Amino acid sequence: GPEKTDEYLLARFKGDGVKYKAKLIGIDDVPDARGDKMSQDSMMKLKGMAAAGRSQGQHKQRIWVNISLSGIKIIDEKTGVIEHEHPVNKISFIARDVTDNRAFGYVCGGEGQHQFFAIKTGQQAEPLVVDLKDLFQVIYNVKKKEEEKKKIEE
Amino acid sequence: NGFDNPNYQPQ
Ligand SMILES: [Mg+2]
Ligand code: NI
Ligand code: NI
Repeated sequence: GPEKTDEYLLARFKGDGVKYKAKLIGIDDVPDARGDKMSQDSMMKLKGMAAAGRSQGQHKQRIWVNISLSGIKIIDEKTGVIEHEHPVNKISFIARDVTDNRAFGYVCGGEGQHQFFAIKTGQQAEPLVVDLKDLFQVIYNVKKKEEEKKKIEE
Repeated sequence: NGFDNPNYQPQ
């Protein structure tokens, strides 16, 4: 199909952007802004905790993952309340889960406050992961355009 | 298999 463009992505993510059905596996403090191994270690800890909680009758919270130029919003499915919100410039890393096509996570937070959010997607995680890649790419693209913009101004 | 956000600002 048609290759993506900056303009297509700006239209896709502006305003309310897009959203996906998911469940929150958990949230973990992590030492670094980025890293595959760190992210997977955190995913495995949180999945272990979720399995323990599930053996005691608990359930993962049902959520919407909302992706827009405003960043990521975690929204409670039942109430519609925004539980968590991170702007684009406070999300540092997107992790795939090599054990689970229906899981992914992201590291977010300012310095010294890195946290891994582990998400169990209702469908395949990949489209959501690709949306995050595209979101970051188009914001980066636009900013570098308006930088080359100003180096030519003088 | 993950990727960085080039727009990340820690401070
Ligand atoms: Mg803490
Ligand atoms: Ni750090
Ligand atoms: Ni039950």
